[PDB]
Amino acid sequence: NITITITSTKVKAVESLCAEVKENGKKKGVQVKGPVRIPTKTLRITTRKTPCGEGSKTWDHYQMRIYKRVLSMKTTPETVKEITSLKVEPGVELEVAMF
Amino acid sequence: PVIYAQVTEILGRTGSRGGVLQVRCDIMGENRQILRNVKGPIRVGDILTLLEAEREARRL
Amino acid sequence: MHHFSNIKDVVAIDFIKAYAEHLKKSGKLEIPEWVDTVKTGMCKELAPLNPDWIYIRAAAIARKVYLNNGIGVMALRRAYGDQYNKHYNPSHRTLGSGKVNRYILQQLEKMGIVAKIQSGRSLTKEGRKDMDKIAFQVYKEHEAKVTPMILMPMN
Amino acid sequence: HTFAPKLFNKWSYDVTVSDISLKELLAINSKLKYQVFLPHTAGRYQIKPFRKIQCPIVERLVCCMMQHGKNSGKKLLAMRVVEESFEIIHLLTEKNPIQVLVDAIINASPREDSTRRQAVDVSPLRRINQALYLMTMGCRSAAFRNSKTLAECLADEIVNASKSNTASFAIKKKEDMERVAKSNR
Amino acid sequence: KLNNAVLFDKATLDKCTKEVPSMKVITPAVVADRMKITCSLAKILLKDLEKKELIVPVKVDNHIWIYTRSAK
Amino acid sequence: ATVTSESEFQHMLRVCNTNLDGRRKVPYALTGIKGCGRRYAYLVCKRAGIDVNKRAGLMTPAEIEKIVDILNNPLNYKIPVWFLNRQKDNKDGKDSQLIANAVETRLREDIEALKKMRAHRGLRHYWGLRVRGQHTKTTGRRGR
Amino acid sequence: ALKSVQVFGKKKTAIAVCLCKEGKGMIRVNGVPLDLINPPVLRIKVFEPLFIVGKENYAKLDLKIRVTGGGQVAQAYAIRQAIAKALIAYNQKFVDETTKNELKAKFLEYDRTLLVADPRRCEAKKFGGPGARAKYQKSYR
RNA sequence: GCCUAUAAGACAGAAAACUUCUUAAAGGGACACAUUUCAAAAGAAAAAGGAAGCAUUCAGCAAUAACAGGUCUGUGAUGCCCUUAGACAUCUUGGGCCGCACGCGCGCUACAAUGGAGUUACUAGAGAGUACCGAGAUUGAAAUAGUUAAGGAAAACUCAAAAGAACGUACAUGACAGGGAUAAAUGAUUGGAAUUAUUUGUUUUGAACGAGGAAUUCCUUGUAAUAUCGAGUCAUUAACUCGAGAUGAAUACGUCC
Repeated sequence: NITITITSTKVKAVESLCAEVKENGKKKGVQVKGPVRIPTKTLRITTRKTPCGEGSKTWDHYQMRIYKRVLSMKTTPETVKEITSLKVEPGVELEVAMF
Repeated sequence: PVIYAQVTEILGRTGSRGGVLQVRCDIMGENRQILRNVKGPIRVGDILTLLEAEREARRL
Repeated sequence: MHHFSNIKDVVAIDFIKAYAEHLKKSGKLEIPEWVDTVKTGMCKELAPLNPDWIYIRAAAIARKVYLNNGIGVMALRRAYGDQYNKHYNPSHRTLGSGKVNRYILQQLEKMGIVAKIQSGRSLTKEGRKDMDKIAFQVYKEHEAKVTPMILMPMN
Repeated sequence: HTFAPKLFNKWSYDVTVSDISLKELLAINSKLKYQVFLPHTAGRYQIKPFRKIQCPIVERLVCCMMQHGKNSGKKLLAMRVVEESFEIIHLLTEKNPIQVLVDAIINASPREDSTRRQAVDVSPLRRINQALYLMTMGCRSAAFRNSKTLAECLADEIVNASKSNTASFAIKKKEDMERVAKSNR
Repeated sequence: KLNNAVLFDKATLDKCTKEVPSMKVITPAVVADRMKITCSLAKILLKDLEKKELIVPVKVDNHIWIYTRSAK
Repeated sequence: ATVTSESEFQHMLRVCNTNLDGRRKVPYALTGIKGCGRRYAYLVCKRAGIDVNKRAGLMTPAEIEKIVDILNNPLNYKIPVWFLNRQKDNKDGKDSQLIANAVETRLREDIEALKKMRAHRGLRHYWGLRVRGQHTKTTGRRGR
Repeated sequence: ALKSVQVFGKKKTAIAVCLCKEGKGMIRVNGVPLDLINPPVLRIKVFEPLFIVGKENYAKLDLKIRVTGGGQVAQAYAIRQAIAKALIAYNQKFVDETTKNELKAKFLEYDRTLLVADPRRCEAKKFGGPGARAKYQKSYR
C-alpha cells in the first residue's frame, strides 16, 4: 500500500498533477484512487497599513491558501512512481509515503 | 364618539423632517372626503379613527 | 413512542437523583474529612449547600463514564467548571477542582463500577448492570407519571 | 384533518376585535400561520415595509419584552414570563388571555398625537406598536426593585388597561397624550 | 423599610389562614404584600395550605408559584 | 408555619462583643462579626453542628456559646491552617485568633511598626497614597 | 427490505441528518427520544410537524436524527426541517405523488421554512468596529 | 463481547461495501425574463416561482488633481546640518518611561429578582502547535501549581463554550447574599533579577455605586444588543485589537429641518 500527497498554493496546479498521476497509473500501476481533497488551510494575516500611527485606523487582509490532495496506489515498492518528478511545477510539492 | 375614515390615496408628506403624511380619506357613513395629516407608517387600504371631522388638515 | 435501551432514555437530573441515594443506602462510598471545607472549584465562592453533594457528584460522574468511552480527570474538571468573574475583568472559563473529581473517580473504582482504560476510565459489566437497573426503574415511574407528547391529547 | 393550533396547549384563538381599524393589522386567526404553539418563530418580518403585521401578535409582545442591556436576545426568558403571565390573566378575569390582550391593545393605544405643535392622527400600525410599547414599559418599571415578579407585573398591567382602568401605566400615558393633543388643535 | 415579618405570630397567622385561600390569584408575591410577611415565609405558608387543601395549584415551578381558591 | 415562641426570637445576639441581626440566617448573621466572613461562617456552623437553614434569632444560648469557642479556638476544632486569617504570626505564637474586634488593631500596629521600620510600603501608608503599586495619575482621584 | 430515505435540515450552523425508515413511530435525536429534548420549552415546536398532518403519517415510520452543529435553539429548527422533509421525501419515493403534493401543500400553508432552509448567516466582522455594522465611538475635542 | 428491555436496541473492540450529511473540484443556476400596473424608450412598484429577486448581501481593487496632512525613531532608502576618543558612537549596573493637587478621551465592571449564589444536562465556528511547541492519560492536593509522562509537523493528537435551560417549603427587598475597590497575613508560577505588589490561590477586610446634569456616539436584519471562544503581542502579563460562532429587539421604507 502506497500513499501520495501533493500540496501547493495553486488549486489549478494540483488538479493537473492529480489527473496526470491517474492517467500515468494505467501502466506500471493497477488502480488510481480518486483524489481525496483534504480541507483547505487559509493563513490569514491582518496588518495596519501605515508605517506610523497617524491617520484613520485602516487594516489590510492577506491570506495564503494551501491545497492538499491525497492519492493511494498499490504498484510495487521498487516501481513506485518511477520518475516521480515530471519536471514538477514550481511551488507544487509531491511526496510519496509508503508504509 | 369617534368616526372612521378609510384612506383613499396619499398626497405626500409634511414638514421637512418628513414624519407626517397627508392622506385623503373618505367617511363611509356620509360618503364624504376629508384630508388629514397622519403619523406614519400608513398604507392605501388602512382605515383611521377620527375624533373630529371638521378639521380640513391642509398645512396651508 | 418510547422504549428503553440505555440511560439516554431517562431524564439525566432525575436519574442522577435516583443514583445518588442508591449509593447512600449502599454505603460503600467513604466520605473524606475535607468534605465540608472545600468548594467544587476555584471559580465558586461558597461550598456546596446540598448536604450530600458528594453523592450527587458521584452519580453525575458515573453517568459521564456511561456515555463516554474513556474520560480523563481533566475532561471532568472542564465539565464541572464555572466562569471566573471575581474582578472587573470579563469572565473566562476555568477548570474545576481536580482533587474532588479524582477522589470520587478513585472511590468509584473501589466499588467495582469504573475501570482503567489505557487512556482514561470506562464502565464495567456489573457497573453497567447497576446503572441500567436503576435507569429502568426511573423509566417506569416517569411513564406512569406524565403522558407522552406523542399521546398528548389533540388540542 | 382539521388542525387547530392553540397557545401553550391552554388557549385558543377564537377572538373577536371591536376596533375594525385594527382588524387587518392584527395577526390572530385569519390565517393558519398566525395560530402558533409558541410565540417563537425565526421568520423575517423586518425585511419589507408592513411585514411585521404578519407576525403573530403574541410573539410581538414577547419581542418587546426583551429590552434594556442585560435582557438582549433572551427570548426564552420573555417567552416564559409571558406564558406565566397569561395564566394569571386568565385567573384574574376568567376570559381568554388572548382576548384580553386584544382588548388591552385597543384600549391602550392613543388615537391622536401632536407634532411640530400640531395635533395629528395616529395611524393604525402606530397604534398597535405604541400599545405594546406602553404596556411593556410600565410592567418593566413596576417590577424594577420590587418584590413582585415580571409575570405578576405584566398580568395586572394588561387586565387594568383591558377595560378602562387608569391605574395602568399605558392608560395614564394614553390619556396624557390625547389631552395634550386636544389642546394643540 | 418594609421589614415585613420574618417568622410567624398568632395575630398574623390566623388572618393568613382565613383570608389567603379566599383570594382569586395567590402567589408568594401578593400574599407577602397584603399580609406584610417576607416572601420566604409566603413559601412556607402556601405549602402548608396546599397540604391542608384550601388552595389548588395552577402553576408551580422553580420560577414562580401561582395558586388559586378551591371550592371543591 | 408554626407560631414561634415569643421569648425565643432575639432580634440581636451579642456574640464576641458585637451584636448580630436576628432576622438573618445563622451563617449570614455570623458574617456580622468583623473577623468572620461568608466561607468561615459556613464552616463554623458545620463544625459546631448548628443547622444552616435556621434563623440566627432563634439560636439558643447553648449554641451561641458553642459558636464562640470555635471562633477563638479554631486550631483544636479541626479547622485547616490555610483557612485561617493570620498565619505565621509575629510577637510570639502562631495562632491566628483574629475573629474579634482585634483584626484592625493587629493591622494598625503593624503599619505603625512598618512606619517605625521606615519601609517603602509603610511610607506610602503614611502619605495616604496607593500602597500596592498602582497608577495614581488618573485613578484614585478623591478630591482634596 | 427496510425501505428507507435520507433527508437533512439546516439552520445557521445546525445540521440535522435523518434516516426515515419503516417502524413503529419512534423518533430519536442523537439517541434520546423526541420527548426528552434538552430545551424543554421548544419541544412542542419540534413536535409540530407531527401534528400538522396527524401522527398517523409517522406511525409506521421510524426516524434516527443526528444533530452536530449550531447552538440549541438552532438545532430545534433543524430537527423541524428534518422531520417535515423526511415525510415528504418518503412519500415521494414509496407513495404516489398526489399524497406527497398534498402533504407538502399542508406544510407550506402553515410555514414555508418547514421544507426550505433559512439562508441567513453571520456577517463578517470589519475593522474599526466591534461588530458587523457598529463602529467605535468618535471623540472630537 | 457486555447490558437492559417486551421487545428494540445501547456500548466496546474488530472488519468490509457505501456517499444523503462532511470535505473540494468541474459544471449548472437569475438576466429582472415573465405576467399585472405605472412611466414610444430607458426604466419603476407589487405578487408568484425559486436556495437565492435592494446591482442578492458583505467585502477587495478603485480615476484626475492636491495637502508643503504623518513617518528621515522600519529600513545599509536618503540630501544638508550637528556630535565624532573626556562622543549625542558602543558597552555595563541602578533608576525612570508606572512618578500625583487636578482636567479630558477610548473602555471594563456595577447599581440587582428579565437577579446573585449551590448543584445537573448542555450546544458552535474559526483559529494554533516541536530539536524543543501545543500537551492527552496516571498521580500528589483545598486551590495555584508539582513529580512522572502518550500521540502530534497535524480533517489523524492536543483544543475544551457559556449566555441560556433544569432541580429546592434556599435567598425576598433591606448597600442584603447586589457591588468587589481598597487594604492584611500567608501558597506557588516565569525569570539572571519580581521591592514601586509580573501573574495567580487561600482566609479576612465590604468603599463609592439607588440608572447618572449640560452635552454627545454608533446602528436598518442573523444587523444592534447581550455573554463567551480563538488569534496578534507573549520567558511572565489583556479590561487592547483582529477574527468566530451563540441567542436574536424595537423602529422608517422616509425628508433635506
